Amino acid sequence: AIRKKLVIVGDGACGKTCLLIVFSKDQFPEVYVPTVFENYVADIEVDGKQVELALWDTAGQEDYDRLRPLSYPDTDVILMCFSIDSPDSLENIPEKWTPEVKHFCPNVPIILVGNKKDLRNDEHTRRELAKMKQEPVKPEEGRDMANRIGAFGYMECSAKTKDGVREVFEMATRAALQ
Amino acid sequence: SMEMDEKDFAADSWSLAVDSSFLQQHKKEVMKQQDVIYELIQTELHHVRTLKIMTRLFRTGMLEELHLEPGVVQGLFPCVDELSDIHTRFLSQLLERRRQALCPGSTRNFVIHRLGDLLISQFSGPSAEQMCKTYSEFCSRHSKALKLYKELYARDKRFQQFIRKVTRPAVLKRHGVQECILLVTQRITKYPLLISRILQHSHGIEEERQDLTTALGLVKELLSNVDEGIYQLEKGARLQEIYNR
Ligand SMILES: CNC(=O)c1ccc(S(N)(=O)=O)cc1
Ligand SMILES: CNC(=O)c1ccc(S(N)(=O)=O)cc1
Ligand SMILES: CNC(=O)c1ccc(S(N)(=O)=O)cc1
Ligand SMILES: CNC(=O)c1ccc(S(N)(=O)=O)cc1
Repeated sequence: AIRKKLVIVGDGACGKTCLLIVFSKDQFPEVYVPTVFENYVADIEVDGKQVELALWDTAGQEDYDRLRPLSYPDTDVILMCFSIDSPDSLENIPEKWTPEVKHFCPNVPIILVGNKKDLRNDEHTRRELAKMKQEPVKPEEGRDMANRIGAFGYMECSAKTKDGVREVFEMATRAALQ
Repeated sequence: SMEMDEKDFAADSWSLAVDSSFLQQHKKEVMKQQDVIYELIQTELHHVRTLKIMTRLFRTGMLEELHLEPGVVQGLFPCVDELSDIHTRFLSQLLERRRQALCPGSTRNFVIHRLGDLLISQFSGPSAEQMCKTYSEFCSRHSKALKLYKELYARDKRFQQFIRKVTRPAVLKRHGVQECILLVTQRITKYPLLISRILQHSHGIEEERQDLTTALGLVKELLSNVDEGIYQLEKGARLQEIYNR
């Protein structure tokens, strides 16, 4: 099997840690959801190809501009995350995360991922956002941002229900192989 | 790691590590607080284990089996002895706090009510100065270590055979040389996340809420100082490239 490296980036509370936990355990933990993610090496078989995909989180590094880039050497695929319940997490994608990733990871594919898709039809979320003249991120807003930033593609998932999680990592493996 | 500590931290949470008849005697808020303290100690035990893989399996294995040129092994594993001393001492204090809190007749039932004071001590005074100096040096030598590793693996047959041999076991799947270096660099930024969540469930005793708030501040001061003190070293860098930063 060939070895590839994946790193997930995004604002704090975009759900990147939870996404890595749910994928690596194949389950949303029923008893205790960990606070942090160390690393993991996933055995993935996609389109007949076997890959060892090493997974890394940048959670905790968002405020440290000289420590954070130490996560980037030899990355093969970037997952760039935002939360669908946070239109502000999407606004930081083009002028903060995208220029950073393009500088440290030139020519590395980026997959823009809209996390917490289950909150698009959550009434408490819609009420809270409506008080700030906002609404959950629409699918076309996510696709347009991915198109604008030069992303390899756009995907959505829910770590809470596991919907779409496997597909995100299978596509990330295919991108890493290209 | 040693078997005794591995078994004490084998469960996915504190609520699954203690006996169910002991768990039932506590309020939900206490269980939530202890689950996060358990995660801090468990991840610290794993971090010390990562440092032992670097010092004992890789570093000492290369010194004893290979004929690498002087200063090459130090370039691959910068500051590992110092980092091991800092974290092994910290882990010893965390495990002793847990052990003193065990109920008589039990090796698994405990509640840690006073973590804040231990964290203030770790993240203040000489131990905090040493953590700041050591991570500022380690993180500035991180990229050079990765490049030296890649060069040796691509060009030296005995080095490649050594690496493939010692990393073959399934228990080393997540712990190759490059993976250990990044696990160590990332350790320090996990502390505020764990401490903030412990603090969220430590309001019952005002002394404890205040101590954890002080500890969170000290950890952030350490991270700010380390972040400001980093400048990537590069093998063969010229003075002109350095002073034109
Ligand atoms: C029901 N969900 C939780 O208890 C929970 C707890 C913690 C997280 S974290 N620290 O963001 O990864 C997420 C979810
Ligand atoms: C072939 N049947 C499967 O269920 C299956 C399930 C998961 C994978 S992957 N792409 O390694 O995560 C492959 C195959
Ligand atoms: C202090 N920052 C570094 O040493 C560093 C950070 C990132 C890289 S990368 N992702 O290979 O371009 C190299 C070096
Ligand atoms: C009372 N404060 C201290 O003793 C202290 C000592 C050292 C640090 S450092 N060098 O950022 O990790 C912070 C705080």
